[PDB]
Amino acid sequence: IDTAAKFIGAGAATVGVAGSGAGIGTVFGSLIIGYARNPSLKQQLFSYAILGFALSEAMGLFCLMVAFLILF
Amino acid sequence: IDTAAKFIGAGAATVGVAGSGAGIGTVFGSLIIGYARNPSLKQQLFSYAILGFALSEAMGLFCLMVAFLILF
Amino acid sequence: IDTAAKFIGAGAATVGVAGSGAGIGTVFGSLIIGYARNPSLKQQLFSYAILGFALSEAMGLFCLMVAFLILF
Amino acid sequence: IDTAAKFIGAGAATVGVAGSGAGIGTVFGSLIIGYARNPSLKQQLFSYAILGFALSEAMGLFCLMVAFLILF
Amino acid sequence: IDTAAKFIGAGAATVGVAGSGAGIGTVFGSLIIGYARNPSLKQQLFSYAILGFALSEAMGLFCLMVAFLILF
Amino acid sequence: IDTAAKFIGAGAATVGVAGSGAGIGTVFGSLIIGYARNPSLKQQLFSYAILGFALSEAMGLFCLMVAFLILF
Amino acid sequence: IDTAAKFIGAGAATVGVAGSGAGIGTVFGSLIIGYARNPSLKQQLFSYAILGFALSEAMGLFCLMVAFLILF
Amino acid sequence: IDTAAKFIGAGAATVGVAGSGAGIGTVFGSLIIGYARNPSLKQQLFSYAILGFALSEAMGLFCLMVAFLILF
Amino acid sequence: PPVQVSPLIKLGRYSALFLGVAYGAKRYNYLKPRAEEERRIAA
Amino acid sequence: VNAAVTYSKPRLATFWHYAKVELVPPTPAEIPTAIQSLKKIVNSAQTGSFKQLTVKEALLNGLVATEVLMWFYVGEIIARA
Amino acid sequence: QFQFTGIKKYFNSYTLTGRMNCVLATYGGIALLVLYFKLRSK
Amino acid sequence: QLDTSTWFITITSMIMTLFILFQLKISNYSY
Amino acid sequence: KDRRLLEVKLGELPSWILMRDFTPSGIAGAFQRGYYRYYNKYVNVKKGSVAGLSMVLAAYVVFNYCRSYKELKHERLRKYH
Amino acid sequence: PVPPLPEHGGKVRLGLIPEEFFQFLYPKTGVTGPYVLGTGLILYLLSKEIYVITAETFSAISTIGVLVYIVKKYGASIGAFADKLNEQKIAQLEE
Amino acid sequence: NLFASFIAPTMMGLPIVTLIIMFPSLLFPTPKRLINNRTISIQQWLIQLTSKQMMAIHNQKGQTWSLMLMSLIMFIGSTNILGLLPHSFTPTTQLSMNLGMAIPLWSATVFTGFRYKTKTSLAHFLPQGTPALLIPMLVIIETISLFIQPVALAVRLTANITAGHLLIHLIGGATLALLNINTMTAFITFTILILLTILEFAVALIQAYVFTLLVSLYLHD
Repeated sequence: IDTAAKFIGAGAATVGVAGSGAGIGTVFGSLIIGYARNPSLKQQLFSYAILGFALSEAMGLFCLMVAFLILF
Repeated sequence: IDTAAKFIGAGAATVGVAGSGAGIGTVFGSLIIGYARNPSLKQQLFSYAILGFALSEAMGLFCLMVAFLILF
Repeated sequence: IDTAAKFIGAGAATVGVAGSGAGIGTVFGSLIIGYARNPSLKQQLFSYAILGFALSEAMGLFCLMVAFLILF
Repeated sequence: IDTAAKFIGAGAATVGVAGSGAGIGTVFGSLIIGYARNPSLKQQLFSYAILGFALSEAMGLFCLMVAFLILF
Repeated sequence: IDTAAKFIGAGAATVGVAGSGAGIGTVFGSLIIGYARNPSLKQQLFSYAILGFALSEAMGLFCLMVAFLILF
Repeated sequence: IDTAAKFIGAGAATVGVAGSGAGIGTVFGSLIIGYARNPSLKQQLFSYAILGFALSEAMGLFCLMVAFLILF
Repeated sequence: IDTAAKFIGAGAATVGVAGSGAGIGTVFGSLIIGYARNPSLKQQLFSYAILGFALSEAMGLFCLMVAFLILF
Repeated sequence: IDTAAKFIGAGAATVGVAGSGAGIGTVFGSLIIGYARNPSLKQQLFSYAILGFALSEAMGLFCLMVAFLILF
Repeated sequence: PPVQVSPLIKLGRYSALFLGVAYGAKRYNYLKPRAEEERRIAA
Repeated sequence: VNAAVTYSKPRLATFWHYAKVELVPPTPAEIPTAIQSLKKIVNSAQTGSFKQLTVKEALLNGLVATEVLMWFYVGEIIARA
Repeated sequence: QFQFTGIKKYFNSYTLTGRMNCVLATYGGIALLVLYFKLRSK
Repeated sequence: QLDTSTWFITITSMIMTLFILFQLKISNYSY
Repeated sequence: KDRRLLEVKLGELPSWILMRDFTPSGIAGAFQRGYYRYYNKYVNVKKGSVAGLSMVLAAYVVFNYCRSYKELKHERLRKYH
Repeated sequence: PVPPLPEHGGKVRLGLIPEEFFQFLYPKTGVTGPYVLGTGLILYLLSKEIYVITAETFSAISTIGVLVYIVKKYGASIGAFADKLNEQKIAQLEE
Repeated sequence: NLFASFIAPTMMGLPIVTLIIMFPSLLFPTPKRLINNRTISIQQWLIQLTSKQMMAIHNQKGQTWSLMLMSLIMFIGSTNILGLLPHSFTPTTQLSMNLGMAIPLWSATVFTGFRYKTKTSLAHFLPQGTPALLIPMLVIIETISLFIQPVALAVRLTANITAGHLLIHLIGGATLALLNINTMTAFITFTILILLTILEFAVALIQAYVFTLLVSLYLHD
């Protein structure tokens, strides 16, 4: 009965990574429109974009790690 | 029963892939409006779009892989 | 024993179509605003819109395949 | 035990239509702002809006049909 | 057992109102910024908004109908 | 065993308020943008804003009411 | 048996609080782009946001309290 | 038994992190667009960005603490 | 350009038509009670 | 209506003369002619038969024989109702 | 026969890198061996 | 259904057709 | 003799079997003749029509239907007798 | 020095059945003979369950209908567009 | 029942998957004269039109790959369109050939990049510009992102066609069943409406499949 609980807990906790895709789509879209206005400043824009992408993916990875821990 | 638990956990695991659709929709939506503003920098815009689409797919396929692994 | 688990797993897995719906809604919505910028190039932006919709549909369609797999 | 267990599975497969409830709102919203800046060209805008709404509602009818199939 | 397996699909079938709420929020918001752009075109904007809100709410109420009919 | 069904059904129907919480922010957010470009017409922008907010909160209160009815 | 259902229902109730977290980002995001224009007009802009943040968090808390109520 | 209840409750509760990811995405997106438009205002723009990130992270940490409490 | 056909074939067509009608009627009569008997036995 | 004018009226005039000439029960006066044709068949049946004739003629005869075969199938449907 | 000379330049010039089908063959062989073992286990 | 571990023939035939037939017919074109 | 099979006499069929030599032309030769006979008649003209490909597609469809008969008649049958 | 192509190929009725079959049975069957054979073949195939009615039949009907509509509504334009290119090439080389 | 066409490698006494997969090539006659008939002029015009829109980015080395890409796109497009026939068998449904297509070309590109431009080909892992101080975190992100390309590139093709055919078959079964009970032509209307989208959804997949490989090759060339 414990194995069933572990399986369903893993199957429920894995959902939390859904939000990472939406955040990634949002940040990349902003970079596209932002570059259109000031192509000169394309050097500084990226640093911001990378930061956001990394932060969102880190949150998703944290949720995935929690799911892996509950599985094992 | 244990197999039933595996099946229900796998079925509930796949629901996290919905994030990929929203992110893909957002990134592409920005490219059209941005290009329309400044129809000069097609190459950089398309390169950034492709990068975004490549990076955004990782999470959904990751969740699907987790579901496939847990089922079998 | 297993029939109920498979049916409820299929019913839970079929909720992954929301992301594709949101994405296709977003892309076509961006197209109309982009077209309104300048009536010229409408075929080009239309091509971009069609590509985006098809890509979102492909990214969201393989959710139902898992439901059909669990059903049979 | 069979029909009762199918009742929840069929009921839990009618959530995918909710995602179709946001794309329609986003589409019509873009129509309002899109034409506000260009008062002419109403007909083509209306045609594009209708196309988008029909496509999104068909995507929802997909999940509705799956839910209908699950019961029987 | 039949009653125990009921009222859970009914509970899961009422979660479909989230998309309708999101769309109803999105449409009225687009009208505000649209009106501010050009105060002259007001009655047509209001008609479009009303049509969009009515359609979105009509789509949303389907989940409530399904939940009630399954309940009784 | 019916009490368990009541509890889990009430817990499942509670998730219906996410749509209202997500919809509320877009209306107030749109208001700030619309006011910045044309401060003069500060009065009219509100009626629409508060109408949208009232509609969204009513939609959330509906799910609250159905959850309360199921739990009692 | 009833205790397990109580725990499951209490755990499932907290899911709906994700709406506020989604809306806060949109609200403060509007402030940044809004302040970008007419910067001196800032007091009224900040006032409008505070209200939106308060309402979103109030909705989130209203969602949460049912979890403690059902737990005890 | 109690262990299955703990597993299910912990698994369901830990899914309230998608909102924080979506919020972080929007905040960074607004910052790049805002700076892109009006330069030489990085202090306030960066200030608003931090505040939003902190608010969203606190909102997510609340749900994380709830999951911790449920497990123990 | 209508063309008269060989009468030999012309009679042979109608003869087979009548014979087919007869066979169909007789076979239906034969198989009507047997089908009901088999269905009742299946109960 | 107009399509009925352009087809059914030609069905009753053009198609009528096309078919009624070739699709009608025969006069009893041709029965001896058919018997003589049976004698024609018998003469080859005893000896000669193919007599090293063309394949095309045999194909014509077989095709007409198959057309004759179809009517018996139609009769079963008529009786089936 | 008379077809090798048609695309001989292509084969010896540019498809040198693309001619590495060893990875695909090894993956297919390993998958087939594992499937055969599973089937034999019964 | 799609995984029955009989994958040798399809791969061989696809490689043959793609890398011989189509390239040879498509090479005889002008522009 | 060496004339076309549709022209050989009925009693000369064994004779034409002796003349069947080189008709396959190593089997492949007959296919070589058959491909060009159709291609040079319905396709390789100044202006063709859709009838050039429809015959091949219909033949493909009927060939595909011939393969699956086993499963269809196995259970898809509606009535009995 | 390839000799010029003939202007036309063959004539086909219904787009699927050639005229030679109609000509072959004309002296015996007559003007309207073979159509009866076709209808009888269809009826015999249906009656004896040689061809089975299944879910795939409606899909086949829809698939055939789409192609028929496309051919009937765009046949001529494609042909004229095909002619125009050869005309242009010939003009260039002659100049 | 439903999973009958997919698991059916051309059932016969002797397998004929080779005959099924080699058949599409008998639709592209090779030119043999300066001026030809209508059926081949359209083909060559289409090939010319498609060539100038995709291979117009690579400088000199990518121009060599032109024949392979055109052959690939024509082959996949011809295979997919022929499958819409009522009782056909689409080879692209099987995962075996999709797995035998992606790996060779992807490997060719990846170890072509290292052979000539090792210094720059090694640098593409780290994003250009200064990514703050998070270097070790993203270094492990993009390298795992590298390996997922063939898997997705095969799986999406293996999935979408099967999903479409399943939908068609189920809607046909539904419209058959409702004949006995009441009258509803809404289902056949759904079928005829969906058929347009299924007909035009294949070519988009062909285009995406080719374009992704074009982009990947251009990166290391």
